Amino acid sequence: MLTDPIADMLTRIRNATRVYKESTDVPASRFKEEILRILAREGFIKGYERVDVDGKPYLRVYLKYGPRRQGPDPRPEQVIHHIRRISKPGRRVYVGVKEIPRVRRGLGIAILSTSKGVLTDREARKLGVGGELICEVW
Amino acid sequence: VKELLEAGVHFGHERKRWNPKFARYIYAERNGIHIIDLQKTMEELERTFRFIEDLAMRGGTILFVGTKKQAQDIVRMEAERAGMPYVNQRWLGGMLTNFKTISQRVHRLEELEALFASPEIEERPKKEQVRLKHELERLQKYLSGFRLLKRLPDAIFVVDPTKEAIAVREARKLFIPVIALADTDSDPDLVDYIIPGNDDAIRSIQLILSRAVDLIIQARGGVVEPSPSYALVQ
RNA sequence: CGGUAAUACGGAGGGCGCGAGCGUUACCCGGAUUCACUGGGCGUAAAGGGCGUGUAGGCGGCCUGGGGCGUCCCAUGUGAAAGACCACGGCUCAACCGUGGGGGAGCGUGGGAUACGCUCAGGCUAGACGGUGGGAGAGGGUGGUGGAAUUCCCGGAGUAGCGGUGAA
RNA sequence: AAACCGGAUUAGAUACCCGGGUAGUCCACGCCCUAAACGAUGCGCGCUAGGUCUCUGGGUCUCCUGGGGGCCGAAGCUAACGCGU
Ligand SMILES: [Mg+2]
Ligand SMILES: [Mg+2]
Repeated sequence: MLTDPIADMLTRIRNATRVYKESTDVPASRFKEEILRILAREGFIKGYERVDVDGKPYLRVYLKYGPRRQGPDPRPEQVIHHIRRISKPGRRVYVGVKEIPRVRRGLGIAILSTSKGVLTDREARKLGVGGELICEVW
Repeated sequence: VKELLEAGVHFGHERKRWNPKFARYIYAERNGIHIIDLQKTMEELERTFRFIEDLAMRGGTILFVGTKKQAQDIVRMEAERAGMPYVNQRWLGGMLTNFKTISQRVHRLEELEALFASPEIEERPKKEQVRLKHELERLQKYLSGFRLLKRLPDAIFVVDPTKEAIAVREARKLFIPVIALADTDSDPDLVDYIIPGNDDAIRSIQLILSRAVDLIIQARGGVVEPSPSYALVQ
């Protein structure tokens, strides 16, 4: 049935970038969108937009890389080095504000969902609230 | 003179032996074949020649490789027709990468230059006139274009990179820019300035590889003719 | 390690380590991501159940609304002393002790949030199921039937061996 | 054709070879519940280059497009061997 849609997205994304695709559809959900917004803003993706395919709502995700590279193996560095689900249907994961993780001494993000909406970790910390720890990303 | 000169007899080549990385540079599967989007050929030419130019007029040495069957000769033309080095018969394990050692073959080839014209003009234990004048035989055959080249080139120019891979590998290992004419055979990703062309038709190799040599001499002034090359072209 | 050249046994010179101690044994945690929550694995190393069916259970697509159980936030009560940690003090120091300060999960109460999970109510058709039409198949069960061969039995014709082995 | 009865073989031969032979192999009904019961790889779903051979559908029938069976092997994975829509 597809059991964790948000896992899915992270994975679709993880997969498309390692073969350096320009873009990936992922079937669209409001929540998925909210996570994408962060990705976009935090400068991990170029951007994203709604689209249809076979006339059902998707989300094209435009991915983003580094420059062509030095010697044998000219593959660009990845912008999204690591994108990992934390909370999962098997095991939900929640943090109080005092215990939100700091991803790769701040060079990374942790999307995290609160009752004040979906936020990066600094975002959440600032508005002094915690919630479901969605994924890390660096 | 470019543009429709390319469509002349030189656009698309191979079919269903492709590399799908090359899918960007393709126009269609018209009549079973891959015919190769030329607008993008031209596109890549400007950027590529632009590199040649700058490299050339900055006084650089390009290294030309085409050990291929019917590119063989139209190389050592345009290569010599521009005083640039060439590899013609066979690429050797580590010309670039094992450069120092492979050089002592050239170091020692012209030892035998200077034993032809020599005090041993007709002398030395007579069965050593094959033993040594057949050493110079092989030395001759291979290091004829390689002999000029006395430091690594600032580039290499390649006719079929999937054919010539053992070179290209050495290049990229050594950060040496890879210039090449490549068709649907090949893996763009490791060709630094690509001439999306036709590795094969002798005309195609000619049109392209000569113009590039025009640009080279022409970026030191003194352009010449329609090139001492039309082989037995047929 | 030791079988006639032993830095490995025993002694001796010398040396290393610790010192009113030094070693030994026992037991606990460590290293041991070697039960792996943090943090492991299962083709050939140990490890996929012989295969299904489906009970409990675990898990659950897209949209909207209610509720606010999970979850998150503010206040507040509780968390005795000792101990621990930080300070400054008293025994000449320290051990030991005094004084003061700062942590603190968990739970109770009051207020708040609603993204995700839960739940109630509605909605969709991308999952699942169904309909109509077409297909391929040594899938299973029952009855029936066909020819080739072996064995025996009956008749013919026919004579001294056949069979079997590496040789018998 | 286990067992078993003989014949060879052999240093011996409770075997390999040869001649016999009962259970059993076959059927019906009821048991047993095991295996190198193997892809030694649990089941479902999503994602990630291609080439070529093949079985079986459909289309506008060079081909395109489903569902099986194979091999080679992008990216990647693996201690390696390998695995690889
Ligand atoms: Mg283990
Ligand atoms: Mg095993």
